[PDB]
Amino acid sequence: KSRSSRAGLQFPVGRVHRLLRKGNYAERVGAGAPVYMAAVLEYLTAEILELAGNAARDNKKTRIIPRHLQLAIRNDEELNKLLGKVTIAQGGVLPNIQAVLLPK
Amino acid sequence: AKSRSSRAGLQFPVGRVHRLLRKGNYAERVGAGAPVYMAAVLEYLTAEILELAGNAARDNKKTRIIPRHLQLAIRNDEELNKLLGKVTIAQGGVLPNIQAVLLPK
Amino acid sequence: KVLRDNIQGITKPAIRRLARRGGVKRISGLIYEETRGVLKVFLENVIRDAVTYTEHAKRKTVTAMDVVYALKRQGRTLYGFGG
Amino acid sequence: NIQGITKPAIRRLARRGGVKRISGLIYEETRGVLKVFLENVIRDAVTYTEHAKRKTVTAMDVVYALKRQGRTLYGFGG
Amino acid sequence: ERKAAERVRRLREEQQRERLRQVSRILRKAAAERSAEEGRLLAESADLVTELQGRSRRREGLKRRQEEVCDDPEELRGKVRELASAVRNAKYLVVYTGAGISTAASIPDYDLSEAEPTLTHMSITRLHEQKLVQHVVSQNCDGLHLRSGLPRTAISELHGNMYIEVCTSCVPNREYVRVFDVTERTALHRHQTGRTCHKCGTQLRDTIVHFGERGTLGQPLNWEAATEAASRADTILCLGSSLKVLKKYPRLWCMTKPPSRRPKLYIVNLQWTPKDDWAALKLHGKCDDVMRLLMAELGLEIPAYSRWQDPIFSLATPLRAGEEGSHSRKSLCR
Amino acid sequence: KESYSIYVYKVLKQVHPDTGISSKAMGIMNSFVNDIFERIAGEASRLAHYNKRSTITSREIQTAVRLLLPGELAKHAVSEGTKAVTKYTSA
Amino acid sequence: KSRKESYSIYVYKVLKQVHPDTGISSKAMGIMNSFVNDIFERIAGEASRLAHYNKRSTITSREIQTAVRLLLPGELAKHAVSEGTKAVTKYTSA
Amino acid sequence: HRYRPGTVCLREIRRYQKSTELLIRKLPFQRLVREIAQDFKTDLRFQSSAVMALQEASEAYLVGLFEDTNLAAIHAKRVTIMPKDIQLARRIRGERA
Amino acid sequence: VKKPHRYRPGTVCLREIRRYQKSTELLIRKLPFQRLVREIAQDFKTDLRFQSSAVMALQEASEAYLVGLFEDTNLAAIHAKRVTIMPKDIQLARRIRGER
DNA sequence: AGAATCCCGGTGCCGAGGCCGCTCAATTGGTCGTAGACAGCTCTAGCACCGCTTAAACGCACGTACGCGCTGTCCCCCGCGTTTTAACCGCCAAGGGGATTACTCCCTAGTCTCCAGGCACGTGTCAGATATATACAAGATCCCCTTAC
DNA sequence: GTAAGGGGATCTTGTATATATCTGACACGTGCCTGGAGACTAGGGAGTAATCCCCTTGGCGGTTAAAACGCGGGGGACAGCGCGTACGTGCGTTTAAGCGGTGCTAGAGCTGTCTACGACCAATTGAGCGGCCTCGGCACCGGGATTCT
Ligand SMILES: *CCCN[C@]1(NC)O[C@@H]2[C@H](O)[C@@H](COP(=O)(O)OP(=O)(O)OC[C@H]3O[C@@H](n4cnc5c(N)ncnc54)[C@H](O)[C@@H]3O)O[C@@H]2S1
Ligand SMILES: [Zn+2]
Repeated sequence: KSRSSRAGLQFPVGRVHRLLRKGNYAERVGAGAPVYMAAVLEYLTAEILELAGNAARDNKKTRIIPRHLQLAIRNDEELNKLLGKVTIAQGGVLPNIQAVLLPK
Repeated sequence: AKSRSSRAGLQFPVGRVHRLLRKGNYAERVGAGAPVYMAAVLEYLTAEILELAGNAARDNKKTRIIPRHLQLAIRNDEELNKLLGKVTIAQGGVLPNIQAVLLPK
Repeated sequence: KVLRDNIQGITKPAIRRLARRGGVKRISGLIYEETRGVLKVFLENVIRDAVTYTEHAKRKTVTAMDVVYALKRQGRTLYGFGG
Repeated sequence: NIQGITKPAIRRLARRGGVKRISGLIYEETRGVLKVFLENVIRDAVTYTEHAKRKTVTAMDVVYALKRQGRTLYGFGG
Repeated sequence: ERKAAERVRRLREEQQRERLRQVSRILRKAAAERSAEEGRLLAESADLVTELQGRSRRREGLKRRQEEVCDDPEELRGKVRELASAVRNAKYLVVYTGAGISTAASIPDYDLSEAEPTLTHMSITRLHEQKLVQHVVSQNCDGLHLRSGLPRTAISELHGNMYIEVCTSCVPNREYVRVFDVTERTALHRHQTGRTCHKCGTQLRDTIVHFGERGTLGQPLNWEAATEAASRADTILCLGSSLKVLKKYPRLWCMTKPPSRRPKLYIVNLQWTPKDDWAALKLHGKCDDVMRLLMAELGLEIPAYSRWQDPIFSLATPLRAGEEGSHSRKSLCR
Repeated sequence: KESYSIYVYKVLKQVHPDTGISSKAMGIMNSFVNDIFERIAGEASRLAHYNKRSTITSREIQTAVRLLLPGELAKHAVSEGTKAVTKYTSA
Repeated sequence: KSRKESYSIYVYKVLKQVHPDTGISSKAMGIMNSFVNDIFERIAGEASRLAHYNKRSTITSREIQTAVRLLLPGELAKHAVSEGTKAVTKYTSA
Repeated sequence: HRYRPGTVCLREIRRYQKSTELLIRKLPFQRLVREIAQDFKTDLRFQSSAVMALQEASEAYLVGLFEDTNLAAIHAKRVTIMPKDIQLARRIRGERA
Repeated sequence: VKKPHRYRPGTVCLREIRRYQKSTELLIRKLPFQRLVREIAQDFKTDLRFQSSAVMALQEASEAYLVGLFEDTNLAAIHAKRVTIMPKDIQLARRIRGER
């Protein structure tokens, strides 16, 4: 019955429609705009969660923590470009030591 | 007096700024003193830039301001350069600057 | 007629003039290719954004307003061409 | 109170940055740059706090002030 | 600093522009063309007065050296006697030459095959055949010295010749006298006559030296005997040369010698040369008249040039058949 | 208060069934979703304003996604949005 | 064709106020128009964000003042604030 | 024995690049924050979240700056960083005119 | 040797620096730049048309970008006790700037 | 050989995932006014070609100043041990001030009428562009004079 | 007696400056029409007072690990020297950018209309939000196994 179930998405559509309607973006809001919104947001969150769960599996843990999200974002090139100006709390750094500083 | 800019003692339009504020999707309602404040601030900024541009034009023995004079005025002042830090002005050039190490000894 | 290999039209003296305006006194011999690559990347990005802007409006001509919008979208605001 | 940023702390931050050896005139420069950064961010945060007619600086004021400078931060209510 | 308090640059600029424009437009007025009221206090700006006075002084000092300076015939005939006495008392004299000597042949200074040797060249030859003159250095490229009759063993044209072709493939190197010039298609670093040799099997090259080029041949421009003669000679007689180019060769003037030990130079040229201050006695006037008067003073005769007296025709190397048509100038005939 | 904890958890159990999550990670995910929503919405609003329009359709959202997301992310997001819109309209 | 709006009439009046015997060219006019539009957009966007943060539907002069303080660096901000307050006081009193 | 100078330096690099905690004490940073803020408005108050967020942002900024500084130092054929490296990094980044 | 007047290596470089820092004109010929822009554009849409002001704006932006990049490169070159600029200077400038 | 770090076993403890109950926000249904999709016309600016005159690009030679490798020193960071200190933890009090609710005046949107300010078009004359001849300001080299030998 | 180094005069070249001629763009005037100003109505946003119970600031006693201090030694920074070659300066040659016409046609821009679509409002039911719990996932402590030095 819900407009989300009419498209298969798991994200809300009424919430997105209300946020677009009272967000001071335009005079009128189309009918299919919240469906597009929810589709794109769902794709992005699903992909990020897949990569983070992979990185959590490589560390022999059953839960995801900000370290794994940071690892997933930093390792992949596309998500690294998207979240370039973003600082993640309790993230850390990618392990990297310059070769010229390594002993011979 | 009829014009709202004359009552505020400004040279910038108040009615036009009010209409632009209303038809811009910034807020549902717009107060009565906002256009006056905005016109005053914009007038102050434009006069401040224009004075330095006119001085730089007179320094070159010319009586008409061209983009080079605007660029010189903007880049030669600290705060105006900080404000317009990521702006490119067409036909403006650069400030002359040579590093000291490159000059003959 | 299709365009092919026009990056060579940006000549070495032009790069030297740009460098002199930048304050450069001595130039190596491998700088020209690096400059050409950097310029190509920059132009690719800007023109892709401008083409997207002009295609949204169901148009067939790229306008200066689209170029200005694309530049402002990358934090490179430009004055004197409208806006 | 800037001297409460000890030298081992700067060494640890440099280690996480990948630095091997550190000169002896680095600590004062680090203190100066940190002071400038904090001054700017706190100035913007206090402005945001003053507009809302409050006396307490909340985490959202810091988040907005950071976002104004292009230093977006996640995990505090963004 | 306050923005308004930072308006001291306006007073700075005002004072600077005022003083500069005032002093410029005040001192730019000539005193002789100024009135009493505007010109009474010209000397008030002492520094300005001395600066513009020195600038103008150097200006007409530089200008005054660019015009002809001549001596009246009384002084000329007074100087020629002492010059003749000096040349008679001279032991080892070398003669330097320049563009002014050939000027009497309507040759430009700083077609050319129609020129002929002048009186000065004949006087030089007659002086040389009397042991008075031993070595001659020249900078002219016309080649009138060759046509005069002066032996090539005692001359060295340091800038080449327009009537000689050279081949370097041979171990001792080869030279050939050509009646016509080879200067038609000569440029910097492009030294190729484009003509068949005699038997070498390689194309010849010209002999002209351009600015920036370093002389390497030894046949037309001998750089050993000239230096040796300039080192051994105790007197110098330059004629018709400004010496603005020859002054760049140190060994020719023997500049390493102490100033007292340097040979005495007797310049004869109209304009002013940078060696003027060290001249033993400079003469101003046409070198042709001076040489004629020198010959009259010494009693030496006047050699006469004839168009059948050119030795170039006898020494001209015959050209390979079919190669004559390449050149596009006027040949020389007896 | 409102959040996307309920939906992100659903997507998580969809992708990795035998995995849990803490609270800080969920907060970071919420901030991510809010940031992306604001970016796309603002870009679409600008697009509508430039063309002298008054409504925000799905064309605005699609062009915003093209101008914002990089690389193959844009391709896959555009495809999923078109497919979801078609399924919603037909159903 | 349609009527087009610009700020040349006001910019020229301000220029004649400051330098009474100076001119201006067309390219400089375009640069000045772009400058005014850019500053207007910046301040209006900041004020709208400030209104949304505090859950208010109205843009008043307090929002403009706060946006001016946020966006202008120094004594520029101080002088602009004083000028705006003077203008609003004169308008309200009269 | 005595490790040759350089081993413990890399050991610490690995340790602090394989970690997530904070590298500055909390009480001194709070004290510095309050003393800086007292010059904008007297009698101010703070929440713990505000000071935590300030600390996280500052540490991230300093770590990134040190990365750029190390790159600049390596470019000059050295191993140790100097104030001129910090100045060059800050000037190229645009933080200084 | 007939030695003419000749400036030492470095004088004309500083003379050119002053000449091109006192001017405002464009330093790239227009026809090759327009050809390059169209060639790049033909990989996103076929048979496109360009306004003259669009190409002028593109040229202005590109020249400003290149001048700024060369200034940063010169600073990087000076830092390493050199006078000449080399590709690694450009790479370091772009890496610190945030590009790549 | 030998310290530093990962691997395995056993325990504890609080945080993530479910379950209950409920209340506001999304869903249904219909209605009304207007935005924009589509057809059509026009006129303007973007594309294509041609001929020419000339300045900029290009190829080449020469030499010199700069970049790079090697060596020596000396000095200033790093690793280790011992003493000094203040951060962190857990506990307990107290009042400021953020957050919610109720009520009332008044400020702003909406509408109609009317006039004047600003925009499109036209015309002239003067400030800046251009050619021409001088003046001068800096660079490059030579030669004389001074000093250690 | 000899030679290396310091400084004034000079020549050259490129840039700045004074004077006249001219041309196109800036500045001022005119017609007019569309947007801003004047007057009035109604209704909801915002300001003001009151109350509470959350949260921030302050003080106190241990303890224990982190910071500060001293010392010795070795590796890295930096100066100095020699050498080779790559890059700058200038000249002669070749090419293609820039300019001024001539012409055509796609495609941008504007006008009319007419219908489908989005905003508004009253009912009403279920999806998401606040509280409580329960039990396991991960950190902690200790012995030994591998691993660079
Ligand atoms: C190594 C480069 C070679 N360049 C060149 N060959 C291509 O070498 C010569 C030579 O370098 C130079 C000729 O110099 P010059 O012979 O001294 O002629 P200059 O211009 O300096 O004038 C001489 C002076 O003598 C005066 N003068 C003119 N007419 C006179 C008469 N009839 N009598 C006496 N003096 C006379 C002139 O006023 C002039 O000042 O160019 C080639 S190029
Ligand atoms: Zn031979």
